[PDB]
Amino acid sequence: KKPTALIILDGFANRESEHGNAVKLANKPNFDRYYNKYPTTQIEASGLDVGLPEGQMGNSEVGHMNIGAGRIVYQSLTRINKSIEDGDFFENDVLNNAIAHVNSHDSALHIFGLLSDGGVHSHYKHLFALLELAKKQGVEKVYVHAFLDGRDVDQKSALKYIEETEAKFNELGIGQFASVSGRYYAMDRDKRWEREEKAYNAIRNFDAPTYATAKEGVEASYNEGLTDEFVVPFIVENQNDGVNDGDAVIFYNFRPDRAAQLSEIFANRAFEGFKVEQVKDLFYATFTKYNDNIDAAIVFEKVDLNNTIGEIAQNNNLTQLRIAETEKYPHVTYFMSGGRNEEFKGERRRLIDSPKVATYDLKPEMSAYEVKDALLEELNKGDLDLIILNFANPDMVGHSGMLEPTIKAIEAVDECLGEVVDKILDMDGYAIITADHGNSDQVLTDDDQPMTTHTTNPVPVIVTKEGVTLRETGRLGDLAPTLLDLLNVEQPEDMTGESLIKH
Ligand SMILES: [Mn+2]
Ligand SMILES: [Mn+2]
Repeated sequence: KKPTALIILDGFANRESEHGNAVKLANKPNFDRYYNKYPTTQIEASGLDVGLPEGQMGNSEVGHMNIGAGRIVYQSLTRINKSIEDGDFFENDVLNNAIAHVNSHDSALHIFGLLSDGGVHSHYKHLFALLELAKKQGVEKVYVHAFLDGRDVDQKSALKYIEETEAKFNELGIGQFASVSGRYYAMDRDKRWEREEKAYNAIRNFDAPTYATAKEGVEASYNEGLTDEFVVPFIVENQNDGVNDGDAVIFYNFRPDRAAQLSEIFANRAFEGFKVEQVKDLFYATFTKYNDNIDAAIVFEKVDLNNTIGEIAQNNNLTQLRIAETEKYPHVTYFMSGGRNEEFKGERRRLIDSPKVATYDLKPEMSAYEVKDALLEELNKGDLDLIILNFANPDMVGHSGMLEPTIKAIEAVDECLGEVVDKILDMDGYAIITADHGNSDQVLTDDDQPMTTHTTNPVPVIVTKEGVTLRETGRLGDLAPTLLDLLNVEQPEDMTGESLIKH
């Protein structure tokens, strides 16, 4: 059996500058020999090319979902952005039923959400689109409950989003701030119900301070040394008439973890974090499904991905291995399989334990040698058609923002890569060597401070097949087509990416 392997060097990309560039400063003679011998190109792993907004750096979850899917997998922010840009949003059934509930009960529409452009949990421009829809459908009373950010965006930036939003209310002639809460209170995720109950009480016009304007309460908070995230919830005088029977709520956050708790308070009948009388006849709508204990109408339902690489392998009676150390094990399993835990038929997996250290600069090789020794043991069985391997080190060590250890991490991975790839070539097989986004390519700012994040840089591709030319550009969704091409397996129509090998 001739194996084909995808080998993901996590957080390893192409960047022109050598300054703070561990990829370029490392001694990587195996990678370099493969790169000089075999066909090569580079592909995009950030922004629109992987289903993220323009200018947004790639990441492991979105990267491995795009790799495994063989298509661009649109993440929530972009999905919703595009729904707004092309009209479907204003047609959405769930939002229009929310509105029909209010219109038909002569009650109130409430909107909850993180009021920033952070884009991790929400985007405030989706609030504006909801205001427009409500206005088009003639709703009269819209109450906006602002949760302030300061965490995904500058720590004192709330006043500018509030200012713009107040102009939106005036421009559309609809909506008002009813309550204002730091995300500390409204978006807690550790079952600290005391914090939540403060946000609830302000939303509901029960117990809270009151100020005349959103600006005034935030400015008062700044004065006491409490920035955005930590603003004590408050009610806006004469602009809050409570959440009453018959009302509707639309929560525009798309990220589940920090939105679930507040939603359980309102719309989990079994909620017992503290005592409540829940609203009767409440239409509670969430932009996504936050958990299965919230009785909500879901605005953007999850889409299951059919025919990821692993499902195609299965349906061609191939065997596959997923292998990584702990830190990238969900990536090569769950995310690779399109957000599915269950193994495919003919799939087996190998988890290697990562070291238990606070930061991986303390052991730059991590468990890369044991991953490689596991993989060698597996290949010696001679029964694998497909391998998906991730070497975690460059991303996990690179996050430390320390150059010499990130270099050593890369050098450790290069030693393992030589052993893995030479064994595969020995077996008359093929490797695709690539990455899921950048990081170790830049671990220093231009002024030599630690830089600890991913990059937007494009990622290398090496395909270890002689006498073939790669396409000049492409994207992560092209990698699984390239695997199928190497395996001579037919590619189904719902994999819309394209093999990197030219024909
Ligand atoms: Mn990654
Ligand atoms: Mn990372």
